Amino acid sequence: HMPSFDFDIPRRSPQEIAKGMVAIPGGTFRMGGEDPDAFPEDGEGPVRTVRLSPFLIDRYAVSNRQFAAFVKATGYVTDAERYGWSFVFHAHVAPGTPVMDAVVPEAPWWVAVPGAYWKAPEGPGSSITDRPNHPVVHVSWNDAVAYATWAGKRLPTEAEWEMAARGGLDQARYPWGNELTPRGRHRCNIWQGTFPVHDTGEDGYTGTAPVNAFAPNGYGLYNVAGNVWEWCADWWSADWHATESPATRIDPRGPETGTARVTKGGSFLCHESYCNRYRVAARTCNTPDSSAAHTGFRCAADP
Amino acid sequence: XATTPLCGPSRASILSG
Ligand SMILES: [Ca+2]
Ligand SMILES: [Ca+2]
Ligand SMILES: [Cl-]
Ligand SMILES: [Cu+]
Repeated sequence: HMPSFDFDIPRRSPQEIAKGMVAIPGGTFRMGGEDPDAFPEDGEGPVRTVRLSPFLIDRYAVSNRQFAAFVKATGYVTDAERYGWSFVFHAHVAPGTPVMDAVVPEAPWWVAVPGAYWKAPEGPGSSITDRPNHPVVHVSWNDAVAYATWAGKRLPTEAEWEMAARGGLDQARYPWGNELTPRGRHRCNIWQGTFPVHDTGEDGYTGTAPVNAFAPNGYGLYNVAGNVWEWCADWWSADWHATESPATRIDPRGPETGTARVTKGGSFLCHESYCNRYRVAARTCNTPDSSAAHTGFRCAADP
Repeated sequence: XATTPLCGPSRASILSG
């Protein structure tokens, strides 16, 4: 990918870049999933051993306060601001807010809201005054790459994201193990109740949570499962990674071309009765200028 | 789920006519 920016890339030291990041040593892990209920079109399989070079990865998704500092320093205008609208979940649109008639096929709970963007996540009249440490949302893949580049960083590959999110466990279902609420404790921010009609908020949140909510995984990463979908570097496919080759098993970058970029981790909207996509092997995608109230990112870096 | 559940709503997806 070859992006274009209208800000210069600032000089930053290794110590500055590494703040808030954890060092993942080089090594192998078992990537992918073979849950019999996985949707074939998602391409969770095959399970395979992947070798990665050492990398750094953010403990937290990028927050509102951090994204605000980037915008203040650069004047960056997000894709949602250029388009003039972004996607908001229906339950979060205040009555009377102007909304577009737009329809996401098969997903009527998504509303296209003029004026929804990172600083006004439910549309005009909303703000982030009480969410400085929540993940930034309504950021597209382009916006994420711009932030990451300004910060001296990059997006993780899907394999880097998954190695880090698995937190040293071999083929567990979730970042922390195989049970969703071990010891009766919520470990992530997803949906509870009846999707899309009623979220009971049993885990404490019916929207985004602070980036440091819940216990971390074994490598010190927070909210890799749930909270917000997280953009990765790779172009999406369902089958490129089914080939067994150095390109797909050593520092894999995904296919060279595509139409949508990978997103990982699930969000506050995910639920077992609908998508079941908060398992660590899960994966989907979105087109790179798209944005939504449940999608953000975390950065990686080369040491 | 009748077709594959959708978690990522795309700007392209709403264009239709
Ligand atoms: Ca929740
Ligand atoms: Ca996540
Ligand atoms: Cl906060
Ligand atoms: Cu989902």
